[PDB]
Amino acid sequence: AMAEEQMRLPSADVYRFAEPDSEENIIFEEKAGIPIIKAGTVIKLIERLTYHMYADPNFVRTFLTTYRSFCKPQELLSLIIERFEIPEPEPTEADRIAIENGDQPLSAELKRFRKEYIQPVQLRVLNVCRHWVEHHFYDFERDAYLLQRMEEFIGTVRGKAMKKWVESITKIIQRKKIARDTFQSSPPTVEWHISRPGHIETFDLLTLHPIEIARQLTLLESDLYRAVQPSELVGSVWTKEDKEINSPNLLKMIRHTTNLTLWFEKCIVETENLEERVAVVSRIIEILQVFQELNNFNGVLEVVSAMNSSPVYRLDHTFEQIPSRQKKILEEAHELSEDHYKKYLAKLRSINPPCVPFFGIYLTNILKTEEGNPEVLKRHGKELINFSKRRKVAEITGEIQQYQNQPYCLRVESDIKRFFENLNPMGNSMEKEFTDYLFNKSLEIEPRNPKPLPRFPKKYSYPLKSPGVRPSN
Ligand SMILES: Cc1nc(N[C@H](C)c2cccc(C(F)F)c2F)c2cn(N3CCOCC3)c(=O)c(-c3ccc(C#N)nc3)c2n1
Repeated sequence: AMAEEQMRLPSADVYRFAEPDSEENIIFEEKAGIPIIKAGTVIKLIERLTYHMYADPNFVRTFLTTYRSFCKPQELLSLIIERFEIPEPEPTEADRIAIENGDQPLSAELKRFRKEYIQPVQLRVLNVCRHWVEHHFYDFERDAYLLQRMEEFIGTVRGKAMKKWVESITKIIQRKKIARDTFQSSPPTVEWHISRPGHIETFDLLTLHPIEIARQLTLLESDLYRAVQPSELVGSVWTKEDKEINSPNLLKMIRHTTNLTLWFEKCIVETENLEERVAVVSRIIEILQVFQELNNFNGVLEVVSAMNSSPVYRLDHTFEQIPSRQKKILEEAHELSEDHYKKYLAKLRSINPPCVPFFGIYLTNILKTEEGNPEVLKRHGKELINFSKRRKVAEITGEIQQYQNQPYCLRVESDIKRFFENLNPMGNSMEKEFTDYLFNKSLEIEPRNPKPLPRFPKKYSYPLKSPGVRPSN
């Protein structure tokens, strides 16, 4: 009987998106509301992306976030244009006869197929096009040819029934192209210490104010967190060949984290004088204290990584001189990470904006999803794209997005921003050469047990006492 349903759809030789659903081309999870697609052929994914029966804004969103893991942007545009071009059924025998007598056909089925299948599918295709240009315009910025195809397609759609949708998409494309270029309170005063405004040559860990290091690193990290698009995290594209094109905001975030962490370690192990090194560790702990004040969890866990690093953690003689109060701040910061970040998560959900979440936990959990789930599922010999796997990755990038609209009430300082944008602790060395050298400096400044502890001369010729972390008026 339902076979009567599929004989009212075009044949497989004139149209590819009306073959019946089977266990070997589409799978769902297990209500009587919209089903959850688990796997399918890219043809079945396109069919359901643009399904006639209902709107599906969650599949549209998830599909357009994750599709580059199984389908090129050029191929996606080709498939949805093909989906759009639906052949009309032949006239019935009686209407055939009438047509060649120059008489009006009834066209009952033809009119129904247009209203109930073609029009809605076509509206679903324009809806996909709009979401695509609104939420993923970078696809069109990276590929001027893709944008040319989209505009010709949209510009040749017929009917006043779809005029509205077309004008809307064209508006969004024009707003996006045009883009080519604050506050409710006052921010607090920019804090200075030994370095004075403009005197950039004197900028260093101990010469800048620790309050203002933490503030400027929080602003720079806020912006880097906010620039990351979910698609930069799908199908591990930041760990593969085209990384710089596909994941540029993510790589900037990872490279800042690497550079700040390694710079902290470098500042520590390259201060060979024990008394001066204690001052460096203690200043980095105060920077952490201000990160916490600002709910910059990213920065907090960057300081934790530095102190937990194989070169730093072994410095028994240094941590021996750190006052109890500073050790406790560092211990409680570490404990954020224990038991799969239980206390970090409780803390994140308990605070009020603004914040910078710890980014590393999302990368860890996307990687475990990528490595622990198969790219494709097999049914009856056929390979189906594992969509549930992409959905799981997209839900984690969903968590990232929750926190990307939280600007800080803090003045920028351009020279300090520049100073931290320009961190290059590794020099022209690669990462393993640098970490090996840091460990070997550690051994030199604090040798392993049997050998006793040499003295080393002072390198800093300015006062090492900290101005503290009260902003004071
Ligand atoms: C309270 C605390 N703080 C740590 N680091 C902070 C930032 C820290 C680092 C450096 C100095 C201090 C100082 F203030 F003493 C710190 F608090 C910890 C670091 N690590 N490692 C993690 C991987 O890399 C090597 C070090 C640990 O295993 C544990 C640990 C050990 C045993 C148990 C049990 N049962 N639970 C946790 C830590 N526990």
